[PDB]
Amino acid sequence: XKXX
Amino acid sequence: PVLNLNDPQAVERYEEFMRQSPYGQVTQDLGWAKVKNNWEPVDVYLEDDQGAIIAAMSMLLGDTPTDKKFAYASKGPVMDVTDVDLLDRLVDEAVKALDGRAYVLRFDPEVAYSDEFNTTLQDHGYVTRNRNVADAGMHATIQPRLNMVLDLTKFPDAKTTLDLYPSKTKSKIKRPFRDGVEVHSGNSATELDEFFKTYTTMAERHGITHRPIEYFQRMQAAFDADTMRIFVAEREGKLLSTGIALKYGRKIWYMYAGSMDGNTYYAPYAVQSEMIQWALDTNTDLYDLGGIESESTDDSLYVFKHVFVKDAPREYIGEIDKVLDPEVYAELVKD
Ligand SMILES: [Mg+2]
Ligand SMILES: [Mg+2]
Ligand SMILES: [Mg+2]
Repeated sequence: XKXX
Repeated sequence: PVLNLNDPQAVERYEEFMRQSPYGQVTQDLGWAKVKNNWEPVDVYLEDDQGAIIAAMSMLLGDTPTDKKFAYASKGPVMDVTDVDLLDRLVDEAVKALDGRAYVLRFDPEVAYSDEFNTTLQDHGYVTRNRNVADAGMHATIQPRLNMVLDLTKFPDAKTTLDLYPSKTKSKIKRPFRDGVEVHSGNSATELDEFFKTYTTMAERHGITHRPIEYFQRMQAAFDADTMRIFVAEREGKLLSTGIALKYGRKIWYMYAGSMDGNTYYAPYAVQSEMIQWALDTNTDLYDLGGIESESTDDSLYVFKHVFVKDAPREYIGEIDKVLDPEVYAELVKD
């Protein structure tokens, strides 16, 4: 920063 | 059964099922394993009475501070997860394929949260993580449960992005184009370079980390121009903002974004308008803008995404955990  | 990744025929059959399923997810495509190349892939599937694939789950195994692996099927499995008996059978195949190497098999399908479904899952032995866990931090769900999804099927005759919005919003969307912002799109190395510059600039501005460019290069190598597309907004020679969208299954998903410092002339709105236009041009059912922290104007994510999604955010069931090693699970997972 998450996430794909 | 477990998919033999070295069997071209088997892989093609698995891929055809994934790509043609109304439950298909790009993160469940075998191409995702190529992007997350630092994870180990283990994929399983079930066949119906005629030998055709009826359900599948692409898992990725990652390391932990313990001797066990973390098995994760991002936004999987691909099937109707509310069909819990079928789900149990698919998970059994997955558990056999894991061969005791993981402490848990976690999957976070895009299915609406409901007390009924949450209870059924628990009744079948799964541990669910949704309203009971922290909203953010090391304890929060990996994927946000609240997502801003635009249901394009509500506008069957819509021809352009503008046809989906009230006048107040049509004005906001038209603003960047009126001011000279132009958007081009594709999936070439040039567009990736433009995206990366805005992506890293954005991260530096917020003082946050960012994924390396190789991550996106693997993504470009894994998906063709009809699946992955980078949108770049510029104004009279100046790069303003970009966004990456993936078209898969019943939706186009706004996955990554970047924006330069200073005046961006509302370029982000232009990018969104073109991504939505792509969804319309391809007769796609849904346009997914992703997660928000809360349905509050205090959240910048919500304020921006609420411009394009007036309906309430969708709230997913969250993480469904098939606990395999209870001790390690308790050590690594808490509310
Ligand atoms: Mg370890
Ligand atoms: Mg259309
Ligand atoms: Mg809307």
